[PDB]
Amino acid sequence: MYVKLISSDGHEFIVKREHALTSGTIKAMLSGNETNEVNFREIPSHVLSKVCMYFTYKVRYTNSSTEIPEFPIAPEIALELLMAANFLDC
Amino acid sequence: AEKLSPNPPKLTKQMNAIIDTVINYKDSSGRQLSEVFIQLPSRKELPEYYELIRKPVDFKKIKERIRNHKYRSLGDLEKDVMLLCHNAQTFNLEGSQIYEDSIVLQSVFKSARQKIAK
Amino acid sequence: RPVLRSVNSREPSQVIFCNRSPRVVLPVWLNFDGEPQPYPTLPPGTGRRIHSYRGHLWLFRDAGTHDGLLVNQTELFVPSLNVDGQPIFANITLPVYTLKERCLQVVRSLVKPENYRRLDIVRSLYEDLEDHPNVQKDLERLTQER
Amino acid sequence: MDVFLMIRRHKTTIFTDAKESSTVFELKRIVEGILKRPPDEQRLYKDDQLLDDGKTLGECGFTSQTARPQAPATVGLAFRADDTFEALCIEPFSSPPELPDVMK
Ligand SMILES: Cc1ncsc1-c1ccc(CNC(=O)[C@@H]2C[C@@H](O)CN2C(=O)[C@@H](NC(=O)C2(F)CC2)C(C)(C)C)c(OCCc2ccc(CN3CCN(c4cc(-c5ccccc5O)nnc4N)CC3)cc2)c1
Repeated sequence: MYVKLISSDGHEFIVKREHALTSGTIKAMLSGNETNEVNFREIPSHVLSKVCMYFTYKVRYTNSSTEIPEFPIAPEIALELLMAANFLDC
Repeated sequence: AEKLSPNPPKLTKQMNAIIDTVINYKDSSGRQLSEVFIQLPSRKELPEYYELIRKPVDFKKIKERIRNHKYRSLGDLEKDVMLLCHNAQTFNLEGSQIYEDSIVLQSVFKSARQKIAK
Repeated sequence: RPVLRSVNSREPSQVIFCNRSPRVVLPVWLNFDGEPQPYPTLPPGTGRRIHSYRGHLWLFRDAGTHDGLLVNQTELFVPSLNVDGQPIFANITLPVYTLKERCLQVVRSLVKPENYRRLDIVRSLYEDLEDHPNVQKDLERLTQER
Repeated sequence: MDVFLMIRRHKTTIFTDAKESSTVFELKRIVEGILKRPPDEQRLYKDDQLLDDGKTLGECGFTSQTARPQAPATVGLAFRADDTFEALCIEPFSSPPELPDVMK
């Protein structure tokens, strides 16, 4: 139900499983009997926290009848978030 | 074969007062209803217009025929302005703003023309 | 005659374009030859009653970046014939972009394409930034779907 | 009205959601399911002010406005073990590097 995602500096991010499965890389790491924890030695705290925020944003607003808001990305994290997203396939 | 002589200046002055009222007309929203009708699209832009609309004319050509005395009376001028408006109406059909703009430009023409100070 | 095109059906249809997104929306009408025609833009939160015709394809992009947007949760919009006197509503919203695409959008908005290759990222991402969103690429994919 | 929170303690961060009419006790039940500590054993905070069992997240300031899926609001979590009360401590996330001059 809930899976743990550790950053490179040790921060623990607990999210729903259906939320973390938004990432393709995380989906392979999980259940590959099945796994509940994933560690990333090359993604910092300020990136995973924003990554996990996207998981909440994707699952809530996918197939929604609401007004979809913009996902905000500050300039100072855009690069690191880009390869984080490229690495996680989400 | 004296078709060379120009229209009397009072007649040309009259036609240009009417066609300027029509072209400069703005609705209560400040919008120039005549702008889309100043110049026709090219045959390569909109071939469907020339397939269907068969005697094409724009305000550019209408106000041209005033300079060169092609219209010999205010009625000759009205015949093209009505043909311009009916061309837009049969191509775009009711329910379109261009149709309803041409409804109004017809009304402005007959108000502007019915101003005869004579 | 392309498969994604408007049909020259002279059947009027009233449509309400409603930009329910934070973006400046560029409506793109598909020609009778399937060629994209840009139409006047819509500020965020703005709506307009639009006259169109039955069987005409519509498409909606970000006016500044050409990012793809959604209309009634789909990518394409075709107005039916109006039932009685009732306009067809086109709700234009953002899509749920991938995390990678949203990042590309923001990096594209800050890094001018000259300095794409000056960014110290995996070189497979340089080419991702260069894959700018446009209408023809979407028409290609959306066509081959059918 | 869905509210989206980010329950943080030391270097643990829990992503979860509730409704604006959900109660602080009802978060404490969600936290109990995840961290196995009953409501009496936990203290919830909203920027140093102790949160209140029996109060709705809206009355605590958590609304659809301030706690958005893409920008959740932070709730501080502290544990009580019998007679011991640890202080509320939330370790900061890492800082981003400075912008490459390419952008600025
Ligand atoms: C407010 C606003 N906000 C955000 S978007 C927007 C908005 C939305 C719609 C319109 C106007 N509506 C349309 O163009 C609809 C939409 C699509 O279904 C196709 N279509 C059509 O009329 C086609 N017509 C047909 O299919 C038929 F009629 C056969 C059935 C077409 C394009 C003419 C082939 C608009 O309008 C303002 C923007 C806008 C849109 C298009 C154009 C370019 N045009 C093209 C040709 N046009 C015409 C000129 C004359 C004409 C000219 C001179 C003299 C006499 C004449 O009769 N007659 N008919 C014309 N269609 C001039 C300008 C310019 C400006 C603004």
